[PDB]
Amino acid sequence: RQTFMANESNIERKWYVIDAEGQTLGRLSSEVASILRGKNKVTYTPHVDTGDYVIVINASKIEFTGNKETDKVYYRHSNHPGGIKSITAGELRRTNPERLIENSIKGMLPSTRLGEKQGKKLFVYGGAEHPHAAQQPENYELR
Amino acid sequence: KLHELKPAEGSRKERNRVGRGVATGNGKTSGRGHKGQKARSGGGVRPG
Amino acid sequence: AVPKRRTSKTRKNKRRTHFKISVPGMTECPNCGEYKLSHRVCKNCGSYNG
Amino acid sequence: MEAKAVARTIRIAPRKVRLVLDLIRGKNAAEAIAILKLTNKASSPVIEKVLMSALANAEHNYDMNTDELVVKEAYANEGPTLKRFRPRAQGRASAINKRTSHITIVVSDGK
Amino acid sequence: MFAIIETGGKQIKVEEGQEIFVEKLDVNEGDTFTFDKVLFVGGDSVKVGAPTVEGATVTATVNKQGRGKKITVFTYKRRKNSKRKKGHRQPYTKLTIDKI
Amino acid sequence: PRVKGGTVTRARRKKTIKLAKGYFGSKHTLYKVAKQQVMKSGQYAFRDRRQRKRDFRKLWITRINAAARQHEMSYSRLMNGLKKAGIDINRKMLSEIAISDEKAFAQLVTKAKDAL
RNA sequence: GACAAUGGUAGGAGAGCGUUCUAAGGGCGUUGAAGCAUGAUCGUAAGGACAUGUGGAGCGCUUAGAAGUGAGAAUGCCGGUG
RNA sequence: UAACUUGGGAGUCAGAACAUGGGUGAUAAGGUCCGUGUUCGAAAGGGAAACAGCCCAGACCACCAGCUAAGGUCCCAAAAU
RNA sequence: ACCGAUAGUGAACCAGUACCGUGAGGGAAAGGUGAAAAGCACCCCGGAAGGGGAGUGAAAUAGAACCUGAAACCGUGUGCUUACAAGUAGUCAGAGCCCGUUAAUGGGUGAUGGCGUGCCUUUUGUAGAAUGAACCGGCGAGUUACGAUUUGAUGCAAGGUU
Repeated sequence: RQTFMANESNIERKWYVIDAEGQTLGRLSSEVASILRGKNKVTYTPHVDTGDYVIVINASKIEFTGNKETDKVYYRHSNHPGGIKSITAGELRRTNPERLIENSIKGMLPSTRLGEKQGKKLFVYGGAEHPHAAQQPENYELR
Repeated sequence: KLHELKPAEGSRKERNRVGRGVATGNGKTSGRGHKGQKARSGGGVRPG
Repeated sequence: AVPKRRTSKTRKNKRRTHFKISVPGMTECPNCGEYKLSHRVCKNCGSYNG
Repeated sequence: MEAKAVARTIRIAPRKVRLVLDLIRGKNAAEAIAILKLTNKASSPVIEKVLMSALANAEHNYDMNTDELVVKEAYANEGPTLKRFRPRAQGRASAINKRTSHITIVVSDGK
Repeated sequence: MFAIIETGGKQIKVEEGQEIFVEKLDVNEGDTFTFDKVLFVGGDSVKVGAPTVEGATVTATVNKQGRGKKITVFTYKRRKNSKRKKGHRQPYTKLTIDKI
Repeated sequence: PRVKGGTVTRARRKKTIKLAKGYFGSKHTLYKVAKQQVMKSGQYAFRDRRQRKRDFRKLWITRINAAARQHEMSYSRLMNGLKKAGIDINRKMLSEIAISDEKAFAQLVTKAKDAL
């Protein structure tokens, strides 16, 4: 029994920034989710948070494929009899580009106590300027 | 001697008791089966 | 409508969180020297001064 | 050191006794007497006598001063139950429990 | 430095001045045992390759021949009146490394 | 002779209650409730003991893959290369050297690529 | 040493644990027996010891014999308490 | 590597699904009755989201050791963006 | 090689008594201070019950509701932990905090991750919304007599045996 385990006293977390110019919504989300969970680190521990912070700029100007502009619908319920609402992906991109990116990424993370916290390290901004300059974010190149 | 008594080998055997737990092998139904005339107390049919 | 299940002692102690009494709200009487109810007389001498 | 007094088999239910007991824990000797004399409960006269009898022991059997005394322990136990009956409708009867309690008070000088 | 040895199925990394636990060996208490199978040698020096290093034994001293903590094995089948209870203690060997 | 019970039933039930120390509510107090939980505990341990080996093997592979991605090569490609050279080092020893001596693991990566 | 076998309901076969009493032999006990509580102890299982508190007068060990010999369920019986 | 004979002791006589050849029904039924196999019954483990009977495969006990079957390798979720 | 107070007569105590029924009739529960009553003189709180000292006794938590005194259940204080969380309540992995044993690769607690729909009965098939149990303790079900057959042991043997 010589397997190493990581705890809160020997974990270093970093900040990265990713630009969403001309990237598919699902393909950008697939790679980003693996960074928040720390799967790219060699000291990965399934019961301890080892991820890194992620900043995504340019929430708008993200491209779909096919007829997803008007054929992709998001439904929700208000827990009232007969109350169901819907909105298309095209409308959601220009009324709220930030919520579109968050939902796609957050649906790729486990729905546990630790998973609900690892998703709190994602920051999405519609424009091209972010107010987190006190940290040391580095540009990230997609694989 | 009265304090070392050994019966003849192979001449004594302990009896079998049924209905004394499931590990013995005859616990619940005591070797009778399920829901029959022969599973009741009072016998089955005549020998003939 | 009988209870469906037995109530455990964890639920019973939780329910009695607010089942309590408090102090009457006594004040010192500057004629008798011992405590008395506010806006009432001193039981030792019957002095509702002021 | 500690002085105590116990009263056994008092015709009061233990659940009702503990309501007044929680108001005197850790109180001053004069404060505890004042609280018990100003509450309109059924067990207030009974508990006060146990406290006043516990202070008398601390002043006679031991050389203490009754101005720095505090209440260190105050609890109620339960005793034997008196089982009565009450006739309900349709010819049957229901049981009635008359419970008793043991009241204890401990006063400590400190140290 | 560190070395990689195998003591039957398993593989373990060792260093000079370290106590290890392995499976039972025929050696008595207090005697000296050597490991003749090394797959990797690391540390400050040049890392040695594989499948096996030509030579490069590892020696250690035997401390005791004990047995592990007892564990209870219990299984049963629902509604079928079947159950079983067993106990198990697994012997081990304690060694302390002194030279590579 | 009349054989009456005593000091046998009580001594056998208190062993079950002792085995249930630390349980929630009545599961550490009542014999009938506590007895059922002990049988479930024994069944769980037998299953989890064999399942414990699969979980730790999947952890080593995850850490090996992450360390191999930094050398522009994949896990399924690295392990194929090692067997060509006959390294014969399991996942447990591969993971430990990939976090202790990051320079030592680089030597093995080069050897795997040489064998294609 | 060498090899081979060991999932299991109804049911068939074998080896064992524990309780009460009796015979013989040999022991313990007011410098403390049975019983009761705790402990991080032992055997492949039913189970067996040791130490400490309470307890105040009886009780184990070996080989044999006998049986009112083992409890979680029967809208079971009696008492106590939620 | 099993078969046969003579003796002691039993249990069983409510079966189910799937593949295949038929009767009946309506080339209906998770329908019903026959022949021939597998599984469940009395079988835990892996796959089919969960799902006795389908696919792979039959648990003496212990290990933080290796290779494979059915099904799989973008994230949940181990393995090829 | 019979029981030892749920046992043994229904009755170990003034039991065919209490109690129930118009009547014939049915029918309980309740044993234990100490060797010796030596059964607490006297002091303090009350109206009393009760309690704290002193004293008798080897022992008074042996104080007459009196030998030991388990469980359910009810209260007081403490070490660790808990108010963003979807729980057959456990098991495997695991930092942090508090202790130190029948001294052994120790004990208590538990931020997080994985797996996981009680037990018995009856059924082709039950997490089943099919049955049973509120909980704890005690009692509660293949036995004996006489014959038949078969297997093992032992004594004698064309004889064996009451």
